[PDB]
Amino acid sequence: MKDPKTLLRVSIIGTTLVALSSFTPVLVILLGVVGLSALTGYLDYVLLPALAIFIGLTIYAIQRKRQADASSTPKFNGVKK
Repeated sequence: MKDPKTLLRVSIIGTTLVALSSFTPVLVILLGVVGLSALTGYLDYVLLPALAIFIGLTIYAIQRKRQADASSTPKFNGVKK
């Protein structure tokens, strides 16, 4: 009887935004790595640490692909804060 239509609507709206802000931030790490490489001059590796990212990210979609229906985090899985 509560009919939490708009109540549930706020999660998708706020819940859709995490992934948007959480997907771009990776690109920043590479430049910093390169920046830090100036110190250790290991920027040569970059190609390798990037393999980890492609392996890590490509895998991540798939986890979201099965959950894609779920979209938001499972109701059972949550924290106090």
